Amino acid sequence: ESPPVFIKKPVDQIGVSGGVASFVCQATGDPKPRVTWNKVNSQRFETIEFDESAGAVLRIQPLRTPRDENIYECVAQNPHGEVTVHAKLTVLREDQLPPGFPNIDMGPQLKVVERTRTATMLCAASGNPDPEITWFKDFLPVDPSTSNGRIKQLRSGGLQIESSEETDQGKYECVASNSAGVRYSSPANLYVRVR
Amino acid sequence: ETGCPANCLCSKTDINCKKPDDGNLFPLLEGQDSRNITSIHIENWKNLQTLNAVDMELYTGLQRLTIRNSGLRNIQPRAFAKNPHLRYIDLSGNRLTTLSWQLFQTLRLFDLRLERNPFQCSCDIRWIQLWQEKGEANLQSQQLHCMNLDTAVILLRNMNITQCDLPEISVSHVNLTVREGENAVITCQGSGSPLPDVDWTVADLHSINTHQTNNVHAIQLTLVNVTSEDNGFLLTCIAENVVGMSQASVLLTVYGT
Ligand SMILES: *[C@@H]1O[C@H](CO)[C@@H](O)[C@H](O)[C@H]1NC(C)=O
Ligand SMILES: *[C@@H]1O[C@H](CO)[C@@H](O)[C@H](O)[C@H]1NC(C)=O
Ligand SMILES: *[C@@H]1O[C@H](CO)[C@@H](O)[C@H](O)[C@H]1NC(C)=O
Repeated sequence: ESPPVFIKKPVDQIGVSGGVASFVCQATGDPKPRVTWNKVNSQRFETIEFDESAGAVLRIQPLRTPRDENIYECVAQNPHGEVTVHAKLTVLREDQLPPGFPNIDMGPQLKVVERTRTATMLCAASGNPDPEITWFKDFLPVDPSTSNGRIKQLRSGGLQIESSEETDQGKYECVASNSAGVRYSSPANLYVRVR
Repeated sequence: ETGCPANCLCSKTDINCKKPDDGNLFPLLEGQDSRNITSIHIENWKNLQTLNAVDMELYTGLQRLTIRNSGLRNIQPRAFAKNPHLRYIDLSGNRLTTLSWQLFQTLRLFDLRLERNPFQCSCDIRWIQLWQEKGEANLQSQQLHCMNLDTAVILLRNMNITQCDLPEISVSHVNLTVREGENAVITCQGSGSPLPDVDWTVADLHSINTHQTNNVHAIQLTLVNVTSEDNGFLLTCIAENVVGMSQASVLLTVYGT
């Protein structure tokens, strides 16, 4: 028996009007905890659950300003306690973007790989400071450590998937972040074919 | 060697997988022949529980989808966003406990088959009752059932959810004229139970525009430094809940140099 602890705290997001923002929370505990997001029901606000409902992403798309600017709350619960963490959304207009706001120079493309073959999804971005690239698959952050060793994030920013398996199939997007804000590429699907 | 997926039959326009299959992945055709596929028929797939967008997106020419007497429990949001010609959908004989009209918002459906699914009676399927009554997509012909939380099973036509109807909508102005270079403000508001979401679907507007919130959900649209290129633009507002959708519009007129 043990109460809920967040092993993923959501982080503040500064997005662009028309774009995407995501907040991730995930909680551990015994019994396994259940998490939920909070603040009306909208297609533009989507909750994607994971880890048997002990994790959840709140994904907002397309972003609207100023109406979407808010503090969003993720609450985690089990029979030994209830706990909450917060995160802030700012949304800039296209005409308000500072000079070094992350830019996607070339995004991922549609790809088909044969099962067991290696596959690399490409992403290249620029901005100031130099932007940090992370990857999302089926609206979920990709975690290399659970792949495991099988999947690497390259220095160039590509996602390298060795020994392709059926669960590697899905919709990928790369996300470029820096102190100015966050920018999503267009999505690209990776298909895994037989043999 | 064929590209055709195991235990299906393929022609240049059709894919049929009707023999009992234990697999849980949706059948993917291998090749760029995908956009010319107009008909996909799946039946007796007891382990096919979910349908993802990624499975549907290659079949851009699809017109007819049958997933029948299989294990289908749910369909991801926007699964059919890239199948705009899809006008016939059969989901009968599956394990669907609920279904959202939003899956179908971009389609013009002639036939949607929902018989022999274990629906739970809730406000999330009020729309189905409504489509039945207004004769939409041949739902009027079908005998669907749903279950109450006390386990009583009823005909859908006897379902009686209170405080659960179509959203209403209004706008502050019938038309709007503005001088080039100036601002303008207008409001759209939705009402009803449950409370609708409200959006100005106005992305193709060239002028800078901001959306601010104000038992009624109201969004103010601010136009700033308006340009002549938006003259004659129809400013559209939409009001959505789980039951359905209402639309309202304001004609924009821009004069000056
Ligand atoms: C699919 O159909 C289109 C037009 O009908 C044509 O351009 C294309 O070559 C066809 N593809 C195949 C594989 O036959
Ligand atoms: C349905 O029952 C509710 C009370 O639970 C009531 O609001 C409504 O008048 C009833 N309508 C019908 C047709 O039974
Ligand atoms: C407004 O738009 C005009 C025309 O594009 C542009 O040249 C100008 O910089 C803007 N002026 C103001 C006051 O916003």
